[PDB]
Amino acid sequence: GILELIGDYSKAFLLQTVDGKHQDLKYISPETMVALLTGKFSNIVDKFVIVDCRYPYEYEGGHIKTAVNLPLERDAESFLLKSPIAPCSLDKRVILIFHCEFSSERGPRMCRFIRERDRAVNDYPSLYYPEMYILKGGYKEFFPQHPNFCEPQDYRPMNHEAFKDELKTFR
Amino acid sequence: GILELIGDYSKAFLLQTVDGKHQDLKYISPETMVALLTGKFSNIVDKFVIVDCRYPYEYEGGHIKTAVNLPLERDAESFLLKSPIAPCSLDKRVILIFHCEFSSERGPRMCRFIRERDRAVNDYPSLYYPEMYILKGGYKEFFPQHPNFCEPQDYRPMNHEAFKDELKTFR
Repeated sequence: GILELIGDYSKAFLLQTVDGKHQDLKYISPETMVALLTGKFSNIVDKFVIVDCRYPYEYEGGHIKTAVNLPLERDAESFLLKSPIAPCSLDKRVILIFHCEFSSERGPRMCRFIRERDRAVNDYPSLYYPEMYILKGGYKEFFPQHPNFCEPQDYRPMNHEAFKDELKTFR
Repeated sequence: GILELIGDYSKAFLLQTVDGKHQDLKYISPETMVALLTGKFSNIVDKFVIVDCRYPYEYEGGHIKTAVNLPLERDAESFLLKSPIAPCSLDKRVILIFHCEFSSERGPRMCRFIRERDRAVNDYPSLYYPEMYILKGGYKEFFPQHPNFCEPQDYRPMNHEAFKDELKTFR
């Protein structure tokens, strides 16, 4: 029912979803992420942003193509809400996809934060980003199945030994 | 019952195990792999070999420390059975651990193959390698959790686009 309705209750979620940890959030599989990246929804989706919520060194060691790195809430808020990324056609959808390494904590968290700020600067139902998803499994599950959609085509875990300082510096 | 006994039915499996796909095989977690690598079983385990059953390009892009790359059955048979890696102390055990990228196919098969060859060159209960395990999740699960125990500290998936020919060649 209303379970499939997006942020402004105007319509159902466009993408097929899968079971995820957080019940209040919608999850998509690596496969759906590829379909989106290869234009299978080009007539319906006007724009989509992939928000890598991992820290800079993780992102720099290999991320999904076109993804933007926004680890801090102020960065995310600034990039997504200071100057709202509207559609080139008010008939088309704008979709946001969040993920981190495992898409367990940092990702889902950033997703809720943005929804809060979005509600704050709008007239209740209306949202700049009514449709948002979490990439299930994060980079850890996506990279090995579709390395060709990543760049550089590598993977640097948050636990990587050569960035322990950068890690706590970011904590 | 005999399910908890090793190949020659002489004693129980030394390492704690976890549920894995193949019921005929014993699986260990990344955590147990680390305990073994850091000497937590040095008084009981005389020697252990980690057999990376992935293809050379995968191995070269990042593998577990001390692991040997034996993708082909002839390589594995030659390295492990042409000149049996016996213990320095008869009281001590020799353990083998197989894994591939996800540890669902290549690794388990190599593990079964070696057990067959081992049975072939012995008097029934006896085996050169009575105790063997599968690293659950393979390199995919181990690398992100313990990158410091891998070298180079990177990850090259079997699907890495720049190695499509080598994959075919090895197929």
